[PDB]
Amino acid sequence: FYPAVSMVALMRIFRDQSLSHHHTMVVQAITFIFKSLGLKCVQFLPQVMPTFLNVIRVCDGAIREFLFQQLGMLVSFVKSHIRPYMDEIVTLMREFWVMNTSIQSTIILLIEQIVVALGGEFKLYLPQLIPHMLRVFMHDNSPGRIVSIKLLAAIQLFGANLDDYLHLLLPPIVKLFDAPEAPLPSRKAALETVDRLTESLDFTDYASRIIHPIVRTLDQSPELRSTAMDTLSSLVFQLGKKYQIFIPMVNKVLVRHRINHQRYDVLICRIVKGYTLSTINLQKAWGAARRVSKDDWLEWLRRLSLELLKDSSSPSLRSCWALAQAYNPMARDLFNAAF
Amino acid sequence: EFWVMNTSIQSTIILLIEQIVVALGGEFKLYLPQLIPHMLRVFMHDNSPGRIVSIKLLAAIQLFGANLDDYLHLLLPPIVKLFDAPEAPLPSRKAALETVDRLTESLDFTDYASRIIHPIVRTLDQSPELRSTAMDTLSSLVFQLGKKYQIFIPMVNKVLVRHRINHQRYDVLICRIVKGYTL
Amino acid sequence: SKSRKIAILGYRSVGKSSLTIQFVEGQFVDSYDPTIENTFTKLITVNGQEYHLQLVDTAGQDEYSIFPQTYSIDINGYILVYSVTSIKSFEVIKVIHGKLLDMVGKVQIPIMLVGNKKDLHMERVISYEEGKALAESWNAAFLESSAKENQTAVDVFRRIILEAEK
Amino acid sequence: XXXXXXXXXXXXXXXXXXXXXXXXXXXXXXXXTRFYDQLNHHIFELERKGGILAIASLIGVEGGNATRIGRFANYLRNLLPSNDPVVMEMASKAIGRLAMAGDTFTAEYVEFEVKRALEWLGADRNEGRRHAAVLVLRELAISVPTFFFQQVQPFFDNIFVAVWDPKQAIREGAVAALRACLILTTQREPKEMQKPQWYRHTFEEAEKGFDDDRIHGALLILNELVRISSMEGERLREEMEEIXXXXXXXXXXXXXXXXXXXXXXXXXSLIQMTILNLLPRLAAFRPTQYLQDTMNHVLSCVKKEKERTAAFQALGLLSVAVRSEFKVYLPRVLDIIRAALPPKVDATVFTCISMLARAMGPGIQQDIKELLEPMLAVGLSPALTAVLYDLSRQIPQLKKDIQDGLLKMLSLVLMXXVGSITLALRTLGSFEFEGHSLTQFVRHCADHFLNSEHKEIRMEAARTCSRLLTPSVSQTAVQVVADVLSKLLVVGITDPDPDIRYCVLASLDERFDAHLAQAENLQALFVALNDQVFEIRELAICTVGRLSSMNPAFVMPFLRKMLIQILTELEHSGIGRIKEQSARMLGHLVSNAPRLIRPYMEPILKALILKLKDPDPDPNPGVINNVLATIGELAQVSGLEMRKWVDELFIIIMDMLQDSSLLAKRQVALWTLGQLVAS
Ligand SMILES: Nc1nc2c(ncn2[C@@H]2O[C@H](COP(=O)(O)OP(=O)(O)OP(=O)(O)O)[C@@H](O)[C@H]2O)c(=O)[nH]1
Ligand SMILES: [Mg+2]
Repeated sequence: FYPAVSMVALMRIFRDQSLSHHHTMVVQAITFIFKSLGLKCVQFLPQVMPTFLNVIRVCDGAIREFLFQQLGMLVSFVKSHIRPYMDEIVTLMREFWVMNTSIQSTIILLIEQIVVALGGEFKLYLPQLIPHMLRVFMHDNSPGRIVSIKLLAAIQLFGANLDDYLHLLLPPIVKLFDAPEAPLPSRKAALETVDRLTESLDFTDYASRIIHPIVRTLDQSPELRSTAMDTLSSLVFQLGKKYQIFIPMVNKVLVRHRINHQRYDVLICRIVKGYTLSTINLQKAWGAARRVSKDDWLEWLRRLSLELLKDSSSPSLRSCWALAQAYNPMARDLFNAAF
Repeated sequence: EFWVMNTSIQSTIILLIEQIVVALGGEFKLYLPQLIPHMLRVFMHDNSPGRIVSIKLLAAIQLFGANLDDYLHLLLPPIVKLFDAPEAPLPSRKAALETVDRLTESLDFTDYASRIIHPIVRTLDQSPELRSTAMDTLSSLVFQLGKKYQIFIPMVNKVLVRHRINHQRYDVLICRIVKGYTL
Repeated sequence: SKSRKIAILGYRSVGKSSLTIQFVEGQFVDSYDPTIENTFTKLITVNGQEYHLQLVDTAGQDEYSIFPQTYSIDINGYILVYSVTSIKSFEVIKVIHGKLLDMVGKVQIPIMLVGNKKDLHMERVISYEEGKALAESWNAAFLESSAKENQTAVDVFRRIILEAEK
Repeated sequence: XXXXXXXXXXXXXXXXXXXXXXXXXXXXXXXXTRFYDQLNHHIFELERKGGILAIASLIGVEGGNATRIGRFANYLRNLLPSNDPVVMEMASKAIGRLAMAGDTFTAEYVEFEVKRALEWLGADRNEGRRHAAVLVLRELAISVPTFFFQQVQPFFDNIFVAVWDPKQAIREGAVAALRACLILTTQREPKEMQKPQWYRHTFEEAEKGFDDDRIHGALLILNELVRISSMEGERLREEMEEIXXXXXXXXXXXXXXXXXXXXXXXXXSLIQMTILNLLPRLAAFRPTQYLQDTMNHVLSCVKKEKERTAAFQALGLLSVAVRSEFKVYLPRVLDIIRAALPPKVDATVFTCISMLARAMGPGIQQDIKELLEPMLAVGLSPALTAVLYDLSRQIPQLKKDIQDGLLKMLSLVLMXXVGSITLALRTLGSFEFEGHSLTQFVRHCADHFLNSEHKEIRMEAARTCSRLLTPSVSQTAVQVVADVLSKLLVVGITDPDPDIRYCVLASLDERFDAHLAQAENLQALFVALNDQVFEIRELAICTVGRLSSMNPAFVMPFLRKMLIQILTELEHSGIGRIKEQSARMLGHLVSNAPRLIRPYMEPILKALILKLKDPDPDPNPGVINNVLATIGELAQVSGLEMRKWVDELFIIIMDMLQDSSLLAKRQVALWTLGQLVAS
């Protein structure tokens, strides 16, 4: 009962005119409701979600970065059940991606939560987003390229989804860890990203794309020699005896700068030989009935209804109190239920 | 379509209007109201160095003649708001006074005696620099009004004595009104 | 018989409820449930004067959350909180103070800053020095604290009442 | 914009302050937030007076949302606590205007202000804390009666810590807070279960302290409990200022008051003052022996200088309170008033004359005829001429005798420097003379008008000469009236200052319009119709509009051409302000001159409807409002003629009512809807 009442009152506000001030409040409540319910939250989805997505398109950008944070929160609790509304979500994301640190951060965090929600299903919605992803790496004004770091940290999570689109997405990753200008942190993330992707994709096509830049990075910058070796080592592990071509070529930089990794040395030697492995606050509003005019009794009522909402043991009413002060008909309508 | 609040284009477009008005003559009266929305938007706000955009547009409006008849009530207020306001750079202000002087020779001003006279009177007080100019506007405005001016004579006289101001043209006409025989 | 209202703001999952409930009740285990307006009450004396504290344990404000209007009308104190086991909490707490000062104007309002989870040495990333300098830069007090010691949180709520005394 | 109003704001820190505050109210209406917040904040800290003027100017003028109420409260908590006075009063007044903001933190706020205020009355700190707290409690009680009454139990248990503390300025204040809360108690206790515990508590605390520093406080509390317990006699006090549980103990407080009066008369002049406010008040409560000691105390104090200007008020209010017994002392008292008035504070002498005459009745008359030629010898006070109005009205036999001298006084002022003329002219119009001789006064008011480089003689000479010409048949009055109106109306068009131009034109009533109908007068009014100032145009269209029946041949044409110019402004000017003003003026022109409009109903109405249909007149609300207001009046005039258009408008209007994005004040839309359906 309780979640259902609150959800109806909230959504009755959640329609333009009153929300001009009280968007944020409503969405904070909802997100707390679903967080509290478990997977029984799922029943409210078709009520919330159509309005919710339309709010994002309608509202001002003052709010909009917040709504996406909370959308991504809804996504996470609901998990795969969001699949029906995914088209609209991707349309929204696609509309409100721009080349500005402001929004990009949040949207990328949304993707992070979508991927983990849908899992195998995300593969379908990926290609609507690749055009934006490649546009991020290609050019980015972000201080220390941290936008692109977060997006790398997103791409780390795609797993087997990324299969059909690795040939798109692997080149611009490589162009980070080769280029001299690029600030060291971003560059590191790109190397560590290729390391993650190795554990859940195949790289046999892209032996030459990856290996030559690693080899280059080993020469130019001494700072990433450990990092790049730990990328290469895993790439070798995944390739297996397909690596036998490259051994000498790479060896000629490995001897040049005297570089030692257990992991690498082990695997090369292993390849060549061939064998891999609650009531005290309430009491003030109860009998404060020393009242005489209209205003005196109404103000008894107001304060009573709100005093109820604070207490009420159900989290799905507690939530509303915050709103119930700022908009009084929220307390009015939950009064009976609150009581 | 190609009017914007930028000195770049406005100069040229206004010179175009100047040549259209003289081309069409009486016929321009029809096409005027499509352009008034832009004209009023020029005076109302303008970033032009020394307000010279609005000077040129004043110099355009000088040429409208009898066309401007049906739209003087629109167009006369913002002209007045130039020659009253303290901030406005002197050249623009002068053009607006001289503009009202031109328009007097080919329109009627009997409705707008109070709109024009009070600001002229104000300008005579505040800024001494335009006292000759404003008198030559007023003189012609009196000439056009005739004995309709008889109300204002004393009120205006009280600034004319205050700053000791002498125009042949004005003095002549006032004396001529009170006695009653105009050329 | 004086009555003082105190707002504990901050980032979420830092330990606002943990401290607040430690002071008021005195138990190691606490409500591991994300709170929206968890009010409390407590009777304590500070230098002879009787103080009824009314403690507003607020829902934890994130990087973007528009600041409440309940707190710009009532309160004689703000215990702004971060946790020493994240940089997350520290960047957030700077912007809470940002928005709070944007909400009330800039008046000499009784603030302090609080570093919870000092007992966690091995997950610590913020130092005593940074927060001390940040507190000093606001013209505000500092403490480190621990919801594991009722002793420490007692010393916190005493500090804020002494700041509001001035 | 921001730096301009900043220069104005820092100027208000240095009459100039209040003027700049009125300009600030006009500028906030024309609308930014944080720049003006920073401006207030930086005027606040150093100068403080301007901060309060600004804070008070912005509460309500904006539509003050919660971000304002968050800030303004926190500013005003660091003005009061530790202060020096004047600033104190205006801070708590601003808390008055603020605590009735309307935002739902009013309970929260007023609970906080009052709890904090009562904590400053719980330890003898800085006596500025007391001064502050009490001024706050008073102003919250008046402005916010509900939420203040909510905190009454600690309140009556904490002012009797704090009338008694050794101070002079606190006493007046701490009894003013008690006065406000006891005025709330009067309106409540009819419905509560039994009678209260409070009035007893009040009287008992006053008595505990009463039995030098403690007398004055006790007497102020008695002044209050006497005020509430007999709502009759205070009316009397207030009337002269314009120009039942105490029943149990009324002999105890009487014996207490008179004994303490005569036995602290040669000590202080404070305690004497509060006694001169009790005796008249207790006389009106219960009407011999007390009265002789009373009047001996009072009349002895009239020769002495400190109390005299209060002693007269007491003497006056006692002449109502016990009428019959006072008739013994009239030969004594008239000597006092006689000695008060041989010409050179004196206001109260004149108020005593009004009460002395008013109360006992018209059995003084000939003695007051002996008083009149004194009173007039003073000159022209505001108090005098107000008293002579009261006296003429109530004692009717002295109607002629008053105005005999009062004119050959005023004549002597305006035959024969400057600020007196204003009040002389105000008198000349503002109470009713029965002389034809006024015809000379109006023609001599041609001098005052034309000249007077002083603005105020003009603006008042106007307001006189309109009022005096009400005899507007025979051929002398007629030439005079017409001679004035020419000169008068000239000023209404021609005068440089807008305020006189407004005043003159507004005063040209329906009473005159048969003179305004003449060609010449009418030619002048049409010049007004296209004035510099908008408000004057709005006035003149109404005026000319009235006359379009009277002399239609001149008017009706002019009004038609005015109508065309108006509709041109609506369609073709891109500016919003112009359209707004245009539609507004069309409103007037429709309502006022209906005969003109009823043929041009279709064109007007289309042009109006087509404003409502456009998508980009949303940047100004007032176009849509004033268009709807016009349709209301246009509906009124038309009637059945405008039937076929009702369906079109009805859809439009009902579409506006729902979904206020086209946010007209629904007041206007509902009004129009009502008007259509009515017509
Ligand atoms: N081990 C340990 N845990 C602590 C300490 N202080 C706080 N915590 C933990 O901090 C966790 C998160 O804090 P909460 O009190 O649940 O959350 P909150 O700070 O109230 O913030 P909201 O969730 O926004 O209300 C709790 O699970 C506590 O156990 C400490 O000194 N030691
Ligand atoms: Mg909590």
